[PDB]
Amino acid sequence: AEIYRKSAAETFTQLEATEKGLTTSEVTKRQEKYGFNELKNKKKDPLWKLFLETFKDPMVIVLVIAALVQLVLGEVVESLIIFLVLIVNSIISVVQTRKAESSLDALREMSAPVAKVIRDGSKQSIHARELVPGDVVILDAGDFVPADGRLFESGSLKIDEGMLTGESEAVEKYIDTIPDEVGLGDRVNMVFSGSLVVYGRGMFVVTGTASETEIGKIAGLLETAEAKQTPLQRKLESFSKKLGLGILALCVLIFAVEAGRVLLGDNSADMATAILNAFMFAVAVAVAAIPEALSSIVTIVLAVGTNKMAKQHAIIRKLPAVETLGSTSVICTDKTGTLTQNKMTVVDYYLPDGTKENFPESPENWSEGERRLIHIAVLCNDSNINSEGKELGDPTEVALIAFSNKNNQDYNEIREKFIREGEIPFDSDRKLMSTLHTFNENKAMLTKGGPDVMFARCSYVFLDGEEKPMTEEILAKLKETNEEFSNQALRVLAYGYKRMPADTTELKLEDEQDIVLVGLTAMIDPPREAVYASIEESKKAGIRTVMITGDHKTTAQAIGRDIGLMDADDIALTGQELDAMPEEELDKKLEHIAVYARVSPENKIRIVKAWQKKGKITAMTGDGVNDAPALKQADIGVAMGSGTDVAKDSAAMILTDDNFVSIVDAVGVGRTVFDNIKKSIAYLFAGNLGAIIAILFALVLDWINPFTALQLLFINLVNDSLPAIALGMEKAEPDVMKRKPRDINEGIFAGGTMRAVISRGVLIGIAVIISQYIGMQISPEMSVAMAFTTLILARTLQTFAARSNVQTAFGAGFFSNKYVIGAVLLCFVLYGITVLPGAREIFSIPASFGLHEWSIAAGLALAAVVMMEIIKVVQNKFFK
Ligand code: BEF
Ligand SMILES: [Mg+2]
Repeated sequence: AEIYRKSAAETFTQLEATEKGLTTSEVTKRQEKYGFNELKNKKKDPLWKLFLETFKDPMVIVLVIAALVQLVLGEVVESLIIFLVLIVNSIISVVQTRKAESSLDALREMSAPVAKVIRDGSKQSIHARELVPGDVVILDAGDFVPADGRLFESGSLKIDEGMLTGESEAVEKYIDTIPDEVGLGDRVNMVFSGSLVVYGRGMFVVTGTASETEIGKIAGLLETAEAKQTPLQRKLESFSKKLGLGILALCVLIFAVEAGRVLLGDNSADMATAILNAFMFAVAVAVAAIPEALSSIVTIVLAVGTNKMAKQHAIIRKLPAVETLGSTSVICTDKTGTLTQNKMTVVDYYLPDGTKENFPESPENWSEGERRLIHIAVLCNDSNINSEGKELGDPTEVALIAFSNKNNQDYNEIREKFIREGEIPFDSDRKLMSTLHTFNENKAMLTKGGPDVMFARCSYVFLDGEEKPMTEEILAKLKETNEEFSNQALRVLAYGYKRMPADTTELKLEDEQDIVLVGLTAMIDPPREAVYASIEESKKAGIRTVMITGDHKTTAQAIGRDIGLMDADDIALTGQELDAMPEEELDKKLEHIAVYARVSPENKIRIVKAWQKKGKITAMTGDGVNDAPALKQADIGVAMGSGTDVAKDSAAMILTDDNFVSIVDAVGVGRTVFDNIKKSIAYLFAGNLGAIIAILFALVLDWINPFTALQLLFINLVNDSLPAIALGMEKAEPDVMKRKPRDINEGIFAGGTMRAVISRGVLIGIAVIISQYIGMQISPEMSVAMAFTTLILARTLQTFAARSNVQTAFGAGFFSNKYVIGAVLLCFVLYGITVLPGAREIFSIPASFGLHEWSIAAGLALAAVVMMEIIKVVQNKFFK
């Protein structure tokens, strides 16, 4: 807004509105051109496109044409089945992205209305929506801010810009003008919308309404709401086009060859018979070339995914998300509340006499001197622990009693022994807090402050008893330790019991001198106890890790060095450094960005977009509101358990236990799911190709096409639908974790699978053609039946040769997969239903079909899968 670069009273002139009062005519006029202070989602959601957008898929167009042709051919049944499964495949994909919509209601709940406003010179109160630039709004601690603006009177107020910066601590606000261009996190002279004023009073001008404000910027990034195609969807459509082209090639080929047979025929030939024969062949190939169960099967192999994840407290609302995490190569994480748990804890302490490397066990254990600081630090804090144990108060102050409760020392047993009734004033200047302390019969006035200012009024030191003041080795060692702790980016605090006043009625500002300081403590928001392994695990898995944070660069650069994200001598950049960097050099810097710091929401979505353009498919994990842009823009979003509902509803995956390990464990599952679908689709498609090779051979030899409609249909959507899922249920290979991330550009069958698909699909059709020849010698009706028996049995038995393209069924656990054998037996039954005397004529099986003919055809299908199994071992190929 550049207002923080501007002056205080100078801003009201450019707003041309008075700071004292806003007339009713100002409200009218300014509402007419700036509108209300409201956001409404601009989503038509007509669902007409969504119903039509399923016809954008080439797999569906061919089936519509085939079913329409099936209708005029008197083939009503086998056409209505196609219409059924087309509506099935449509209903899947429409509601797969209906729920993938950003909950702008969740962000609407932070509107925070009914804000005190000076209207017509009278102090009044109205909703947030009726606010417009130039108006004067009042802030008192405890209410939220209706909209962003610049404060022209600071009553020492501290606000919590958590939804912008990612830090939940109160930051002081200054009325003074900052004549400098700095970042978005350090807008000290102006406030923003949606933040809670933790402390102090204040007045401010509001530069903008709910539109073109910071939460409105986040809302725009969320309103784009365009998630890229998943690796599965991208690959599958890039192959669905190639698949659809084969149909309009083969239909033309059939319409041509059938016409070619009319020229050389004796007395020409029957013309309508040739045309109609071409049409029967055309529908027979169109139904066989498309695996119409592929959507109903891919959705179920994904049905396994988030179920395996639900046992680890990681929910997935959108199914296609699972496979995405497999192909991920760049993981971008949030610093506060994701790598950490937002809890403030102490890692090391400094006392004049005792500084053990590790904090000791229990107060009845160490017993080293008089723990004066341990006794006064629980008195100088203002944090409370409820019966629930939940956290309330300033986050820096809770670190005094949380670390105390960790060391077998209750937070009440020491706060009840000593009774303090202090003046507890504000910390506008010097960051001071006085109190009344009663020990034995003497008095004290404990006071806490920043180590750089609390030592300025310090006039005593003491180790192992009272040592009064000292000049050397005392004022130089405190700087040594405070500076080494600030080099570790540890928030250090100084606490001095100060027994300056005694039995006085009230503590005065003048008598805060002669301070006697006990000790210093270094608190920091520490990483999760489970994040350190998730980094070595991701690096050995081929995943580059990147931290995207909006906090200070010191803590952001310190965190991660211990974790190992960046190198031992790497450098981070600020959000200002990204506000001025264009896209030309950013992509050359994007490979050495390492870790960011003090970034804005738009900076997070920027990095995700840049990585996508780089060619790497990425993932985003964050917990607050300032991550929802990056989540919705990323391929998949992972929200934390304690994170706000904005990220929870704008993310595809939501883990609830804050266990970051489950992130890396997700990739291992991802690559597995895909690896199964690859070997599932293969199995389902090879059996399709074999059905085509058998049809085409009957056209070039002018035989009755070995299959009919409703027959191939039943094989595709009912018969093989079970073994495809069974192959989906296969076990994961231990070599999956080390393998480099699968590229987004390679095909589905890339990696040696394509050769396996063509091998198995050729063997199926070859056996089927032979069976049709035998039947053709017996009778034309027989050939159809024998060919169908061979197809429905060879695709069934193909599961054994299709469990793995690199290994045989024997030696890889023949009975290992209970689902594979279950499917082979169930498909034996699903074929037995064909020979029933009631359903024998609805499958075009003749009444003369005996067991000897079945012996022949089944021997052929058996020998076909036998061929496949011996073929698999023939070569050193298929290894990638
Ligand atoms: F809490 Be994160 F670092 F934005
Ligand atoms: Mg966070």
